[PDB]
Amino acid sequence: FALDLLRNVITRHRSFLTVSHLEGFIPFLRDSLLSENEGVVISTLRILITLIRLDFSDESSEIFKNCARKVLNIIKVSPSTSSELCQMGLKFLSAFIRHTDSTLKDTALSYVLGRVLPDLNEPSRQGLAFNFLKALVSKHIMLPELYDIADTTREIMVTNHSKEIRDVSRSVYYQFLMEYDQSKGRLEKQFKFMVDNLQYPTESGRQSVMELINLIITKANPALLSKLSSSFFLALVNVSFNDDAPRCREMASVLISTMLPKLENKDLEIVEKYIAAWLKQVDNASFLNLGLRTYKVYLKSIGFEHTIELDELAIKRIRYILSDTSVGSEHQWDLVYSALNTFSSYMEATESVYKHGFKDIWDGIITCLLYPHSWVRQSAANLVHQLIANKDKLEISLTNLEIQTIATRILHQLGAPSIPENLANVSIKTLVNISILWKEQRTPFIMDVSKQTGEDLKYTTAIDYMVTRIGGIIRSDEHRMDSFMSKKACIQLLALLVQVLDEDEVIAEGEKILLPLYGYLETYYSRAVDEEQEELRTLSNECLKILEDKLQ
Amino acid sequence: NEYVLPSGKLSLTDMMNVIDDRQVIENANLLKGKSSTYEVPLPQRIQQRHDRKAAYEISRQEVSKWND
Amino acid sequence: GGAKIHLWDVNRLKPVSDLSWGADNITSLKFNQNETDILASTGSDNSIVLYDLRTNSPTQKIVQTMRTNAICWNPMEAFNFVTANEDHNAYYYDMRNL
Amino acid sequence: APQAKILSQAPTELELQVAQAFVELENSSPELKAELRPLQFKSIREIDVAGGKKALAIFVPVPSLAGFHKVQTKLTRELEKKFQDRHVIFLAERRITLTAVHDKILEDLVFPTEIVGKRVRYLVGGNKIQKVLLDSKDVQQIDYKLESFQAVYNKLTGKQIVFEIPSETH
Repeated sequence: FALDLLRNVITRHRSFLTVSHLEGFIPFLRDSLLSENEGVVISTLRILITLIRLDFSDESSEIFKNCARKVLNIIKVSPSTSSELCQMGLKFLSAFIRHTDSTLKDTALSYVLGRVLPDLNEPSRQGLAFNFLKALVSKHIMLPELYDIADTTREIMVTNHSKEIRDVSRSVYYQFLMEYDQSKGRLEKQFKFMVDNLQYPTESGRQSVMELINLIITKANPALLSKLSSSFFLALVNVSFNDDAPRCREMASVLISTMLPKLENKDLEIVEKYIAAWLKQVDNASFLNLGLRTYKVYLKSIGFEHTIELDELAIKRIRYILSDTSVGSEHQWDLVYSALNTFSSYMEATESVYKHGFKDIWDGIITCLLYPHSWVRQSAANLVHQLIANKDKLEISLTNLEIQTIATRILHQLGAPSIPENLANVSIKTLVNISILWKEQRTPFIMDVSKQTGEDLKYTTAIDYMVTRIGGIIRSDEHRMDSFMSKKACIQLLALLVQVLDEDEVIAEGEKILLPLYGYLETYYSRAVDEEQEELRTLSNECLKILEDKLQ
Repeated sequence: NEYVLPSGKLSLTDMMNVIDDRQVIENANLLKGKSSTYEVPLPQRIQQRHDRKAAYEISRQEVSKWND
Repeated sequence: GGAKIHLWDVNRLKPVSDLSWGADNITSLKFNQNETDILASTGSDNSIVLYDLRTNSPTQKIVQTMRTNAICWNPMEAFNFVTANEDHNAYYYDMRNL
Repeated sequence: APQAKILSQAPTELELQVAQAFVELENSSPELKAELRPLQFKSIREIDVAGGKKALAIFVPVPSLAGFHKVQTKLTRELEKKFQDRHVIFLAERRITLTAVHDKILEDLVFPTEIVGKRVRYLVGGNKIQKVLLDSKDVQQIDYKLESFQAVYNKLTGKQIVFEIPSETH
């Protein structure tokens, strides 16, 4: 009752609690520690933990050392660490060695470490053992087996299944590496250890090692960093190339991009020489793709055109991919997509898109749009959307025949069965922009001299031809489920083109637009109507409302 | 995405060898090693069984001193 | 012995270590006389388990047809012991080759 | 769809990952796709095993549990590759006949290995040693699985029972 009253008094009033008042109560606590009643000892230990967290005098510190020895005897008597008395004794000793300058015997501390060593794996018991270990580390007491404890914590780091235990072991291992003095060979062994565990069977273990090396890169001195950072960059490039986990690969890219500015000029020059080496070794396609990805990451990290020779080599590789980027090319589709992403990044970072060489790059982008891969087609569509705005700012603007060919490529992408939603929306926006440009220039439909259809043109204008192609693609039903989103995007683009085009052109293309629209509109009160068919019918109704607003 | 794109896997040792400068390979001393990565942990019973086999060999070597 | 084998100390009121091989009870114990760090024990699962205190671990286990009742180490040979059995027999054993 | 593959109304992160692995297996094999199209898992829970390990227990309705018992081997062979170093085991929900429920849970854990026997040893002082003797058809992979089986069974049923193979001395 007295202990509970005292606990309530200090836990309720903090201003009333003073150092001078409780100095008389401390001997009653050291006398109550010897009590056989477990509740009495536990309440005494709560109050004693609070009083150690509070500041006191030298005599009170001596009584605290007495309490520490009695608590150590309690720990020896308690047979399991799961026991509440043993747990509260561990809390007491952790708070004692945290907030008191007095220390126990090293043999006693070693004994407590030996008891709490198995607890570091199990999630139920790990927190208190790690509290004790963190207190010992922060007070920096030197023990013979603390190095083996650190090895155990790095094993827990790599292999443990629990994220919280991995994080706390990471904190303990980091504190041990930063604070505790070690041999140079031991430190080099630890760094080679981290680099080796970057290639680990468990993706969670790899990610934990990556967070540890992230802390190393952030808090490390640059002089000590660079000698490690060479092998770090090599291994991180290996992970970003060869790891099965896309999250791990993205984290490797992020870690490399974070380590690049902190790296010294010599390390950046070595990395740029390596980038030039993988880019020049163009015999292996995946090797060149890894070089191009590394060059793009280095450009995004350090800035555009930091190394003019490396930028020129990457541009030459991209030009080689554009020269061989048609259907049936030897280059991989993933390599072509990576080259397209690098070219998009270079066009974003540079004004070189206006040049005639980048006009050949845009021709290669048109070839990449003709390429059957969906990701490459989407990248080419994004490049075409950029070049739509950049074409007026370009030295040589895109021709009307080139715009018609781009619209034909967009129509081919729409008529393709499988298309991404973002790619379909991009194609609809590009078709709307091309229709607006054709309406502004009054450009008629263009037929190539080399490739003649042999009949009269169905539509007089290029915008009318695009609208007729969109209507035909919407009306086509070879794969109704796959092309449903394409038909919805084509209906939206037809509404946009009806809004953009002139009223006479809208009146001319109204029949062609309504012909795909009347297909869903003809079916009324269908017994089994598809949800995609109903959505297409709603889009066709919206397009018909837009057409009725345009023309009475 | 590049992470979504598949690897044609290339070895880290292959990249270090394809690096032309031997000075770079000398500077990347932490990369060169005896491959000290951890194995996946065994089940606890199996690991204890291996530890007990090791203890058996140590005990036999200690007690064969009395044979003379 | 008992449910688990425990190594104690006379200066400590609770067991110093737990040496049990699995979840089986242990009936009888015997310390080696010469190599004093070796222990042997009998279990109710027809098992004889050796222990070494330098490694602080249960060294090896043998399973026989019936339960062994008692064990005695040779005073003159550190690596031989006799086990009494329910076979109506006793068996003389070399520790190195069981 | 992972939400369609999972029978639960609210997916979890691990449930969504497992359903994505199921969809990957269905895309890989059409016969396995035909098997997994009616098959759905009701819940997932992750059970602690000593040594820091954690195992997956996936709780499936009974006639779908029959389908997973029919298709266990390929599914666990795919899931051990997909989810790293984690023992995945399929059980049903048996809401609580408690002895029969616990016996069904035991058989579901030790599937597809037979239970040779069950024994209880009463010691002096009231101690009990409860043992389950398993079949020795596929000995090597059971040996790694024994402490996982014991931990999952102790967590689910509240009874600690030793598992052992009587054929091999351990």
